[PDB]
Amino acid sequence: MRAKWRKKRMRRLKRKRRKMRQRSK
Amino acid sequence: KEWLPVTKLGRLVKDMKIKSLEEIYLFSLPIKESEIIDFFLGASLKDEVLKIMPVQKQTRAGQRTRFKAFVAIGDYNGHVGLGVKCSKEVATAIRGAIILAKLSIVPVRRGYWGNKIGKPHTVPCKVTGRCGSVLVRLIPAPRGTGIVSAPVPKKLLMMAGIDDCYTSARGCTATLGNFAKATFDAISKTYSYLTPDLWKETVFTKSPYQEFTDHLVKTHT
Amino acid sequence: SGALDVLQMKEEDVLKFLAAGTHLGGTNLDFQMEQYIYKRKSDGIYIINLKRTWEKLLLAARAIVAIENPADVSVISSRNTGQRAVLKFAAATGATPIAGRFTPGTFTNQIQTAFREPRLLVVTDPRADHQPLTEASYVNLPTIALCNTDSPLRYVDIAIPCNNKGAHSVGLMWWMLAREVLRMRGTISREHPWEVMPDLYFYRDPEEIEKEEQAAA
Amino acid sequence: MQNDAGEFVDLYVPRKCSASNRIIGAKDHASIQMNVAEVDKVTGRFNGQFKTYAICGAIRRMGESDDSILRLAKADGIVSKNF
Amino acid sequence: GKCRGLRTARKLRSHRRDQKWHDKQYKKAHLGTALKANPFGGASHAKGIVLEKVGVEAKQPNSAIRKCVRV
Amino acid sequence: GRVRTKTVKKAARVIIEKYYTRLGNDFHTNKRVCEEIAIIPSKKLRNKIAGYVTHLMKRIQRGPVRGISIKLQEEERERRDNYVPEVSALDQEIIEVDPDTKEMLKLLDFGSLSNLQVTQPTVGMNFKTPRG
Amino acid sequence: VRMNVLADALKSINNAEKRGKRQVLIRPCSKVIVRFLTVMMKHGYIGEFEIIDDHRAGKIVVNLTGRLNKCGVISPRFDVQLKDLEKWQNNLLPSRQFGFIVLTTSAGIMDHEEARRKHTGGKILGFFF
Amino acid sequence: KGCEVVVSGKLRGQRAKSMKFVDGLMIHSGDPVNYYVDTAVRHVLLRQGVLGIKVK
Amino acid sequence: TKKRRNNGRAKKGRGHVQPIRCTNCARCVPKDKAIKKFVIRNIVEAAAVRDISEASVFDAYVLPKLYVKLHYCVSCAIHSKVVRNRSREARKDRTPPPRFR
RNA sequence: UUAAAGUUGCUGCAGUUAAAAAGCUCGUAGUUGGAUCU
RNA sequence: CAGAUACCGUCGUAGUUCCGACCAUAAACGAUGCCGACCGGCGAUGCGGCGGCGUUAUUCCCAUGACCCGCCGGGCAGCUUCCGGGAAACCAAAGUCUUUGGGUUCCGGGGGGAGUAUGGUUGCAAAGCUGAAACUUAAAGGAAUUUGGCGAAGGGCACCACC
RNA sequence: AGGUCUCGUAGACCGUGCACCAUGAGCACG
Ligand SMILES: [Zn+2]
Repeated sequence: MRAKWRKKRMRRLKRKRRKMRQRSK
Repeated sequence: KEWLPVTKLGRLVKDMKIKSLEEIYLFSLPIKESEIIDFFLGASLKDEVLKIMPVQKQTRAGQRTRFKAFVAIGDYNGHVGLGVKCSKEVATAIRGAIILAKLSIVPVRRGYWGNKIGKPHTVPCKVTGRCGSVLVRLIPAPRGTGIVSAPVPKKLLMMAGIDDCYTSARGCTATLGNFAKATFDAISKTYSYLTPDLWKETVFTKSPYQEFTDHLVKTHT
Repeated sequence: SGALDVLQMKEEDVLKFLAAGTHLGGTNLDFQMEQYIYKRKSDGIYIINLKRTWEKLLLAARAIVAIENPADVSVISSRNTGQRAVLKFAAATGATPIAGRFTPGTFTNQIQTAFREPRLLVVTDPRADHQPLTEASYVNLPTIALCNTDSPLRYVDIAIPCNNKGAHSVGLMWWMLAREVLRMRGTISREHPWEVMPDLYFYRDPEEIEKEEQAAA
Repeated sequence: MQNDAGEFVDLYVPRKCSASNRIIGAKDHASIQMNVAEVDKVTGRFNGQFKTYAICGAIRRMGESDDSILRLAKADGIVSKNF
Repeated sequence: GKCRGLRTARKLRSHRRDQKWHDKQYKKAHLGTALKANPFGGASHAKGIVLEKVGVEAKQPNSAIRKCVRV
Repeated sequence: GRVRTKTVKKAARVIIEKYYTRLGNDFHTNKRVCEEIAIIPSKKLRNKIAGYVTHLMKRIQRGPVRGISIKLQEEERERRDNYVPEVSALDQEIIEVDPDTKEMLKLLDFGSLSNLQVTQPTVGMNFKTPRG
Repeated sequence: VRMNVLADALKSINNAEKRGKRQVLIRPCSKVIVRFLTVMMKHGYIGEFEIIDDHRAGKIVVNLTGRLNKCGVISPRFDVQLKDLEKWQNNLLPSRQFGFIVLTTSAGIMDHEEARRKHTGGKILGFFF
Repeated sequence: KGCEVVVSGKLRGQRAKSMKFVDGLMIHSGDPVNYYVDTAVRHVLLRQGVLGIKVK
Repeated sequence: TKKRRNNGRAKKGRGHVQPIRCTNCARCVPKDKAIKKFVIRNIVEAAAVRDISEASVFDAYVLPKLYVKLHYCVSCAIHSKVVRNRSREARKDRTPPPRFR
């Protein structure tokens, strides 16, 4: 697991968490 | 039983023409056989094995293990030396390291702390030594202090003649070979330091290969 | 060399130098040779001052005669233009010659058969014979070199500046070095020449030997 | 090295270099006991006089020592001043 | 040090403060989170009530089961 | 092939460097010489030793020596070394002298001599053949 | 740019001492360099030296002698008390039997040995041994 | 002029290993191996098995 | 670790070099990194030169040459045996190999 | 908690490859400032 | 292909092009901050200047452009070493360092968690800057030798390989 | 007036390209 796709997946997870936060509030 | 000399210096040593090894160290003549040291210096040569460690390289025959032995030789009011030998059998490595340490011994001079009374006890100045990444410092000490160090350079310093010092080490001290070699380099650099009382213009005597040319031309062939 | 006027260019040593081509050297200049030089000529050849060459030769002869045992002088030559010269020099003065393939560890390995203990070392060329110089550096051995303008200078105590691509110059300088050593030692008077042959130190190619023996009786 | 009591309690003194005034260690094998001879003033023959010079090893291995030999000989007087 | 000036000392003091704050043991010892998260609360010994007895497995080279108490 | 081993070669160099005066160029003579002076437990070893001795004797009498030293000083070339030519091959009446070294000799110890002449400067274009 | 002529000059003469040279060339000039080298001159570490004075900041040519180990300079110019002088030479000089450290006394530029017997002290310059 | 011993069998373990010391010159080929070396093979009885000893 | 004194190219004071396409591949390789092949050949070389020589209407007609320049990616250069790999001490030989044939 | 820790380096640490110099440049505070006067 | 929404081939949207409004991220790497002093050689390259045989823009005279031989200053770079340093790869800087101080900014403290959570800030957005803790671990790492293992490249041998 | 000038030799490439690679149950002894 190289760092580029790990950072891409972590960015997607952060975007999902943030957009869940803005749908919740 | 009887040692036959193979060099000119050994022949002049065995002929009882040369007086001491003092002028041999003065003229920096190399020594290649282990008979001048025990011919001149008496039975004060004390040996201590330091550490016996195994090294190995692997082949189809498993791996071949060889043993490296560290030993130190030298009288307790004078010279000191260090030798490294690697061989297959332990006692052969011990004897080879003893011989190689007996060849490589150096003279040291001892200084004073404050007052120049009695016999000298400490190092004349602050010398240093380098081996790999091991840095050893030798700070002079007042009389009746004792060497404060690790066990290995402390035992080198009691077996080297002096009795009081302050030391400081920096680097990977755990590798005993590099640390012992750095300590030996640091104590061997005692005469490589300028001191203002040695500012008298040096006088050159005859070379030790020069007084006895007529002796050696019919003695050594 | 001495400030007294007894050892100088009398009439014909400079003529022998100019006949042998000793005054001209290589096309490249070492930075240690800025004072063993007169002036570069045209087409990039450097001119060696013969007075300084004679002065260094006199100093080297003084260093040779200073010791008293002639068996402690060792001369080295591995180049093909100088095997005969060191053998004739060792026949003249009693030195020890090594001509061709100086084995390593001659002065270090004390258990091999090729183990000699000298007190003064003379070498022909420092560039082609760096192996005797680094071997002699491990012991207390002074070195004398017949060095060139392009020759590097390391582990050399007495340096005589001359060309080495010409066998005539090498043989002439070896002959006159033996001449000066025998003169200053006390065997050859300076009032008359002892010169048996100046070409006795000269290397000859086999084809030139063949045509010489064909032309001669 | 002198003490307060007035004895040479140092066991030996080593040689000093004649070209850089540096000290020579006991294990520095690249030193020379140079010997140069003089000539008689009337005949140019051997007399028996020596002039000993010493060169340390760094002067050899660093690149130049023959020039130091020239300065030592011009100071001594063997090499003439015109050169 | 590197910044070596006679009439400067607060730059060296602030740099030493930041580099000492940017540590591990000093940051553990001088923050309330490490003392708050400690079960003992900064005490050498503490008293508790035994409620369960369990058995945990050991590591990979050392194969045994250890008896431990939930308190 | 007929490539011989190191022990026959080492015996041949030892017996050549130790004996050259009583050593001949005939194979059957030096076979009996080697049997008289050395002890060989075989026979083909004697044959190989004497053959290599004859080969190196003809090689050292053919021309120069490179593998071993000389004690007889290789008389077949030492006689040519002992001929003294009547001309010295250095005292030429005309010596080609560049005017730069001529003006170097104006100031050293001498003026103009009989064997010294001045040549015009022979520089045509340049030097230093193109390598960089 | 250049901010201390004494440090650069002393580093240059240290480099040439390590390099085995006989004569040096210091590019700038000042009083304190002249007094520092004449303290060394009176202490016998260095023999002859010369000054090349043009109509600008001059140059100094020093005839060196092989009796020098290393010369050092301390920047910035620290304050030295009479009770702090031994504290400095304990961890700065290699020994107490030799080696000298100089300092700016209000009466001249001078070493620590005479400063011990003149009961005075000031800002520091450097050391030599 | 030379010596050779070898011991085979179990030696502090379940498996059997061939253990050997060498010292001096050894010759293995030709005719003079027939009248210089001497080979002696013997069996040694233990409580866990047998061991072989060969000496040259 | 550091392999070469340079970095596999000749860029020393530029930072950016105009990339070029490979010949066998289509890799966007920089100009100073790619191995450059300049081959001088003719239309026919040995199997038809005499057959043209006695089928041409012009006597002593020299055959025209073809001049092309090839840019090779490093993988394509190793795969087509254009350049090989040497030892550690023999890597620092900037001279071209002797073109005997 | 202190020394060992020259693993917080003021004395007295490191920054090519082991953790590490902002992508580069300008610029206000703070830091450091050539020689020369008895 | 066992399995391809991968390697391959044919089409193909948004882009790839320009004008204006945005964001400020790369192995933005010489993985080496800036200014200044000192410490070896050699051979060429680019700019400007200086000096000196000879040839050419045809044959005589001047300076010009081209060529050759040196020198000076700045710059991109190259080869060798007991100057010296480094753990070693290697380095004219990564040297002048326990014999530790030329001046001055930024930054690192075992490995993960983690450039993550939270807060602030900027942005239409994508995101950028600032930036933890709990918990877990005795290793994670950097150089360089010896057989090894290459769907890596060569070289040699064999009528149990071939012609 | 002759008629076949003399001497030595690498002068060698060039319809030539290859699919099909997944996994290792463990591991002594002084
Ligand atoms: Zn390609």
